[PDB]
Amino acid sequence: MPLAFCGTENHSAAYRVDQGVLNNGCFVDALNVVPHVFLLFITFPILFIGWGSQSSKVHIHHSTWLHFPGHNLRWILTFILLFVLVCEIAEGILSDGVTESRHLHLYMPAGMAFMAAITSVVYYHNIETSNFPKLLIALLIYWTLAFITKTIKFVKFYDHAIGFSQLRFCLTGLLVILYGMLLLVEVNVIRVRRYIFFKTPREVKPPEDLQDLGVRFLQPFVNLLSKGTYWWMNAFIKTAHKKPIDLRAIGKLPIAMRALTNYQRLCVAFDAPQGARAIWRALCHAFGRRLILSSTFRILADLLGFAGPLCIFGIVDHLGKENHVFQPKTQFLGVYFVSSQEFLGNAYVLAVLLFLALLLQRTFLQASYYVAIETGINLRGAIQTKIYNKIMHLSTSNLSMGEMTAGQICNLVAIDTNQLMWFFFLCPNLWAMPVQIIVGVILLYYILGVSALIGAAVIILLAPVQYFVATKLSQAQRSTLEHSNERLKQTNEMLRGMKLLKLYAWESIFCSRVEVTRRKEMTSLRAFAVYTSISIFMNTAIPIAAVLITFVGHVSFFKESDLSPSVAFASLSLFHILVTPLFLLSSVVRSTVKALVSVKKLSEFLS
Amino acid sequence: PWRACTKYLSSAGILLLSLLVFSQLLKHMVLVAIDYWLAKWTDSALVDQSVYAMVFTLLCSLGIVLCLVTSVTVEWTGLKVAKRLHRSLLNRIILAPMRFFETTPLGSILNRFSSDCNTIDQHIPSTLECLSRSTLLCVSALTVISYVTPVFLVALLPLAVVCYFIQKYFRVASRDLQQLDDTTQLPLLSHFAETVEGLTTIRAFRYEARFQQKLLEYTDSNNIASLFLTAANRWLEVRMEYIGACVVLIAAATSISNSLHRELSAGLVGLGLT
Amino acid sequence: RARFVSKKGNCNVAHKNIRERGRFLQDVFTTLVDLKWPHTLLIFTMSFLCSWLLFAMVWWLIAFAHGDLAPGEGTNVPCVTSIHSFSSAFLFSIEVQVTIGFGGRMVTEECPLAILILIVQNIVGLMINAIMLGCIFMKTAQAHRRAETLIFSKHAVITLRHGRLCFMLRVGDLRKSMIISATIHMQVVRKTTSPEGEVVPLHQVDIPMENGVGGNSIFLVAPLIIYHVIDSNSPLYDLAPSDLHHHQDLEIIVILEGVVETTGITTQARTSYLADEILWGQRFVPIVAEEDGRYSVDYSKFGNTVKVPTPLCTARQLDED
Amino acid sequence: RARFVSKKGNCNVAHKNIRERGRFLQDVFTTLVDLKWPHTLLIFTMSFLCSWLLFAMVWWLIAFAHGDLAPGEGTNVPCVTSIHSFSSAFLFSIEVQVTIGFGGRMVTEECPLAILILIVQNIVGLMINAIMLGCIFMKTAQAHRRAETLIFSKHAVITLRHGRLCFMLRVGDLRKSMIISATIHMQVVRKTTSPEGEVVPLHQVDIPMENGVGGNSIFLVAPLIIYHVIDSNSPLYDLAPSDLHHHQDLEIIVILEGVVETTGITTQARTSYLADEILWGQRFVPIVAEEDGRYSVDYSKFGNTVKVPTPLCTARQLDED
Ligand SMILES: CCCCC/C=C/C/C=C\C/C=C/C/C=C/CCCC(=O)O[C@H](COC(=O)CCCCCCCCCCCCCCCCC)COP(=O)(O)O[C@@H]1[C@H](O)[C@H](O)[C@@H](OP(=O)(O)O)[C@H](OP(=O)(O)O)[C@H]1O
Ligand SMILES: CCCCC/C=C/C/C=C\C/C=C/C/C=C/CCCC(=O)O[C@H](COC(=O)CCCCCCCCCCCCCCCCC)COP(=O)(O)O[C@@H]1[C@H](O)[C@H](O)[C@@H](OP(=O)(O)O)[C@H](OP(=O)(O)O)[C@H]1O
Ligand SMILES: CCCCC/C=C/C/C=C\C/C=C/C/C=C\CCCC(=O)O[C@H](COC(=O)CCCCCCCCCCCCCCCCC)COP(=O)(O)O[C@@H]1[C@H](O)[C@H](O)[C@@H](OP(=O)(O)O)[C@H](OP(=O)(O)O)[C@H]1O
Ligand SMILES: *[C@@H]1O[C@H](CO)[C@@H](O)[C@H](O)[C@H]1NC(C)=O
Ligand SMILES: [K+]
Ligand SMILES: [K+]
Ligand SMILES: [K+]
Ligand SMILES: [K+]
Repeated sequence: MPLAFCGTENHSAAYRVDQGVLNNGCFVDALNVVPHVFLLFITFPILFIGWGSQSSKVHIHHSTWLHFPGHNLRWILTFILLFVLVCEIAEGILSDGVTESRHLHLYMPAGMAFMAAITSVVYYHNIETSNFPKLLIALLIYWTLAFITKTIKFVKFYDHAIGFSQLRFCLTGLLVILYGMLLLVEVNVIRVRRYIFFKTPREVKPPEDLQDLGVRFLQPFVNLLSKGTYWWMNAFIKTAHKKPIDLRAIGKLPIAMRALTNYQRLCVAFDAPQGARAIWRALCHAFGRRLILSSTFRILADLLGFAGPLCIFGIVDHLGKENHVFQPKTQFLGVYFVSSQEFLGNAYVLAVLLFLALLLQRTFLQASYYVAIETGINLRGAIQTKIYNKIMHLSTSNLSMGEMTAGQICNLVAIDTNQLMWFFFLCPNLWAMPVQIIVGVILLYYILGVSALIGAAVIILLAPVQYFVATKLSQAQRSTLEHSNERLKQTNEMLRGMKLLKLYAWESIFCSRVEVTRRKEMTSLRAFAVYTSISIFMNTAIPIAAVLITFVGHVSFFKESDLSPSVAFASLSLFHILVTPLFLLSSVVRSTVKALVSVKKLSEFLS
Repeated sequence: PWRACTKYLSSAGILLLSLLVFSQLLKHMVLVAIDYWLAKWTDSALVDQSVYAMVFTLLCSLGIVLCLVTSVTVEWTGLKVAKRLHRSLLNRIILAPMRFFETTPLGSILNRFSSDCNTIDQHIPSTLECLSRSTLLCVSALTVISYVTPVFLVALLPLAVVCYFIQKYFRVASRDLQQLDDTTQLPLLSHFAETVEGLTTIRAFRYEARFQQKLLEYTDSNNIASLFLTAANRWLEVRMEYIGACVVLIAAATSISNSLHRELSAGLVGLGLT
Repeated sequence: RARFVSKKGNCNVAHKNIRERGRFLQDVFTTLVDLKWPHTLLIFTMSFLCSWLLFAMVWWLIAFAHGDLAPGEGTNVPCVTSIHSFSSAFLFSIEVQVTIGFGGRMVTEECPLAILILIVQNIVGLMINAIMLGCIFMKTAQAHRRAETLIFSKHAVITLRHGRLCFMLRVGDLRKSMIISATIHMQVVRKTTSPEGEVVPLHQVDIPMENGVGGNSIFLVAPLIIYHVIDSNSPLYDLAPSDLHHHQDLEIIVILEGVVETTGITTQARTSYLADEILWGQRFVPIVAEEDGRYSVDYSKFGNTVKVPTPLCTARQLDED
Repeated sequence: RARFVSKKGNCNVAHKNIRERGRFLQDVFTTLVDLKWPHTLLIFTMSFLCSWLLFAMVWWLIAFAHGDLAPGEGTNVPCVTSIHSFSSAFLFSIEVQVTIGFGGRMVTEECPLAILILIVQNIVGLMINAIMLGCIFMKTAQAHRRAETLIFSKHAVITLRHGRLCFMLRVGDLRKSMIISATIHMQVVRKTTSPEGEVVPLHQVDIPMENGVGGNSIFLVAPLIIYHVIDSNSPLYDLAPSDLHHHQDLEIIVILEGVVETTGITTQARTSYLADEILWGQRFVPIVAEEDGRYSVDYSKFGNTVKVPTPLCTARQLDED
């Protein structure tokens, strides 16, 4: 039984092409390899000739590039395409293992589609960087061929009464959609960036920025993948080890977010009084269309967070069940089809799906962080411009004193606008916490029932405790600062003058009350320290209590069946990914009230 | 870096420092056992201390109490070493030569006496405690995977090597970015300090356009340092997450193979994956 | 420092920030021949191997569509005889394209599409055969390797000849064959600032060599002394022996271009003499003798120089006496 | 207006009313190689395909005349074995001419005419194989495509150098390989009327460039500035900055000719600077720098110019002061 594309069953009767070639399942699958080998045989000669040929003495670096229309959509579709093909390869392998012979047509065409899909992304990116809109025809031909050959396979399933119950029917259907949409994207760039059919090759309109302006922060210009992996910074850090950085290598800020363009929109939104309520409306209008983007990534990252425990729950149940019996129980044209329920039954499938689920989740939460921070510092620059404008011109007839208060203004831009900035750093965090919490407890209730409710309730009740000790900790430092300032003031009376204070030999008695001035502050340090230690075992040791109140409660008050490893670890995993997003909840609440004071302070000091 | 950190144990002495090492190491070891017994109990649940497994709960009850005392054991000692550092600096300050004080700027001493000691008091013991539990938990997490499958550790070591290189290139770049962010922080607020005084000497005499635009030079230099520092952190986390996510796939695939290769394991595998 | 041209003729210049990749893509053949040998072998191998695979799938596919892969009974004439699996199709593709034609796997007259592919493969096979075989011979027969047997002196010499200072060097040819239409070009490479303030980092000033009928023409069969007379209009007219130290920013480039007699392709041999590689109080030693009825050239003493009494003044000062 | 030579080197001249078509017919090979690639592929394809068809009919015909096409009984040795229809004859012609030779269809020793055709087809097959394969390699290895990597400046400059106005431009080579025996020719193309009344619509006046040993010879490995000194006998001796507008009828052509080192075939790169493409008060910015031990050329700043103080008077007025 050697390797066979169509499998060696009967007398290799699966190779017969009577009653039409397109009615032979293997031939249609073989026909689907045609687009993929076409893409490899076209792009590889082109990629090698223009990109991989000259090196080590000929540098063709492009420090300027314009994305083709639909760049973001194309990368999104390919990532979906790459994910679906992985499912199709995994689906094929499960069906293939049942038969005595290996049917290569089940996964090899999908496996070779995976290489072509990656190559298309690589081919497109190199073309897109160096314009070459004419070379997009190769992708245009590839998508058309792939769409045609996947439509044929999908149609033949419909003829052979292959419903949505069979997973391979669904995966093929999605590929028709994904190839169809990618075909439209290629048509879209022809319309927007006419380069072949029309006789007017519309001007590329090079970006206003990204010229030789010294811009080194390439985050808003790199491709979508590099935005999610920060690959552009990798080269910058690769040389930062060799040479210390400076304000010159760090370059200039991109035009869209230097300082003024942030303030320019800020004052534009102000057109609508200038009270606290009016301030929030402008900030929401100016920095809301970008803030929701960070929250949306955070929400999706939170949703995929549960994909950890769910895969943990799925893998253990189908692993501890032993049995090891695998049968698709669905054979069409002599080919086994695995149902959707059976597909999510194999441990290997769950492990691979979990691995892909994590990568999307980890990237999304990182993407949520940067967008919030980038928007946060964008507001910080705009706010500082507004504050400076308030102090400067357009502030005629100053009220009295030394401009209200010299000290107040100094800390207003020092430790008050930062609180507003840090509010936007954690603004999605507060919004996304309830969504993760409510789904987390619900999933716990569907795993351990009553016992999970008690374990989740105490963790929820810990949030007021964490805020309660936060106020005590904050007050302790406030009392400490009153004594520390006296200790600092007493010490900083001849400390700077110790060059001449020691000459008079009067420091022998001066450095005798230092302990007294420090003990009055150390006793406040003890109050601050005990509160910190209180928060430690109220945070580090609380997961242990949560596990016990859920575990031993299965018989103390629940009286149910013996817990399985799957339900125990799934709740343990859910608890682990739930306790950690609680410390931020206490912190964001403390930051929320702190920022609310700061914005009120800015609003009242605005006029 | 950290080469001179071999000292500073004198403030912690010997009995106090060893107690923290013994306590901190104990907590992680018990938590490893607590999860291990949970896996064995659940494995034994589906079928001899099988009766209601309160011994494991009792072992879990002492851990939190042992964790409770560890929380203050490392915190109380941190206060005393601050006192000893405060005492040691005070004696040197009194005995500091006047000629050396005159030659030196005598301002760094005041900053070191006040700013550095304040960081040592309220921050360093907390950061060291958090570092100790994190650097120990990962090692413990790098041993439970070995216990569930001694085959995973074959490729675990090369991944940790890549993690070492990534970390080595981040701390160098991040610290320099921290310096620049600290460097650019001073002119921004000092300009505002110069703005509140002599503003009438600026408004009447000058068009004020230069001074306002001069701030934009300060803010831009400040903003770029902030986001470059942010981007370096985001760069670090992503490559760290991908290493972590890759570890999960290797651990899961190896653990599944053993169960299907007649290596038992059973519910013990699910413990390592968490 | 850095050298504009290495002693072996390699040019130490790196081209950076080129933003015209379209030009390289439009010039494909020059790129193909300019590749290093390990890449040329890979491209040569992958050009034929991928061609065989591409048509192997086509031969396999049409045999599938015709039902030839199915062993069900007989009485059916296949498109190509004795094709069973992809390996048979791949072997058949090699036989057709390399024109081996064993005949166990033979095209039959039943499938016009198969005859169509046979026409296409042969036409495509010939074009790939023509370009690749010709390309690898051009790669082999490049004339730059002939320049490895053209040797220059390791040191240049400035000395008095016929009352005027002359920058002399020796160039020889190791091979028995000739360099047809050999030409010598000598240039001075240094940073020169015009009075208007313009600065040229590598201003190449072309200097003449004394030939008697002009210049840029030699008959190189025995090692010649190529020398440039330093006079009022020469760039070296203000060169002093103190200037001949390592860090001077003064480089002399010698270029020898001619048609290789054996091959017929023009070649080019280059060399450079920095400031510290030029000797002031020296003179080349004769290396041409007469043994029996055939002159013998002793290449062992090729670069040897012997000190001679030479004034330590510049060529400008010599005219002023 | 119209351009005599495009910025990319294309010549915008159309030849009209040629009544000597016999000259083109008498020169066939140059026509064959000068065809565009789609025509070259068609001729290459149709040369072999028609050759196979022509002998396919001959093989089919003599098999007909010998009775081989008739399946009546056996005991008769055919001219060529296993030939039944024209498709069999066509397949046999491909096997013989491309020298595949499967052997299912084989020449036998019964028909001397068949042996005669086998001799004729092989001789004709070799000549077509020799000419066409060699022709398509010459088409591929043309040296004009190498000129696509010889960039010129997009603007010319007329600044002051050494006290005299100089028409300057920059020429560079992107490839690592060299241009052997590179020569630069600069010409002025405009309509000049002699005093006798003769008018030359495109009188090409050849202008020299300063080289120091004559001219028409450069060593192009780094981007050189090629400049012509405007003096009494120069054609630009009466050129004023007011004349550098679009509608002036004044064009400068730069020609770079040399042997491609990689290939061995002489190439030619051309460019033209109209009146409005010449900048008066400008000067090229240096781009050659030294990094470590290797000079680095920054091609991003290739054509950039910086304004410099230059008199607004013609070179004629400069001599008159
Ligand atoms: C019981 C079993 C017994 C076994 C016994 C073993 C038996 C082993 C069997 C047979 C092989 C031994 C064969 C002996 C052959 C000599 C070939 C003669 C042609 C020939 O010239 O090739 C030679 C030798 O290399 C090869 O052999 C390269 C030959 C081409 C390789 C093609 C292989 C195809 C790969 C396909 C495989 C994958 C196919 C996949 C199949 C599956 C598909 C479905 C190439 O060597 P070279 O000298 O020309 O190259 C050097 C070198 O590359 C330097 O880098 C280069 O420096 P630069 O150019 O300056 O940068 C030198 O230049 P210089 O002249 O200035 O110094 C060159 O001189
Ligand atoms: C179940 C079935 C499955 C089917 C799957 C499909 C399977 C499809 C199967 C097989 C074919 C795909 C083959 C893949 C081949 C690559 C060939 C490699 C050789 C090769 O180089 O050919 C390439 C590709 O074109 C062809 O392919 C042309 C190849 C020659 C075509 C000969 C065909 C013979 C026709 C006979 C038919 C009629 C026969 C009648 C029979 C009956 C007789 C009784 C030629 O392309 P090129 O790049 O050299 O040409 C361009 C282009 O022409 C531009 O116009 C030209 O501009 P200019 O020269 O400046 O005017 C460009 O010049 P630049 O360099 O300056 O940019 C050239 O670069
Ligand atoms: C059944 C499955 C069938 C699978 C096989 C398919 C068989 C079917 C076969 C052939 C057809 C599929 C053909 C792909 C289709 C359409 C491509 C059209 C785009 C195109 O025109 O190609 C060229 C690139 O030249 C090459 O590299 C072209 C290089 C050759 C391209 C084909 C490679 C041939 C080898 C492939 C075969 C390999 C076989 C083995 C290798 C044989 C080696 C002899 C365009 O690219 P470009 O860079 O020249 O154009 C740029 C660009 O357009 C700019 O916007 C434009 O303005 P500026 O840059 O500002 O001046 C300029 O335009 P110009 O080109 O006019 O100067 C250029 O700068
Ligand atoms: C062929 O195999 C199928 C199994 O799908 C079954 O009908 C039987 O075993 C064989 N039938 C014939 C007619 O050979
Ligand atoms: K044969
Ligand atoms: K042959
Ligand atoms: K043969
Ligand atoms: K035979």
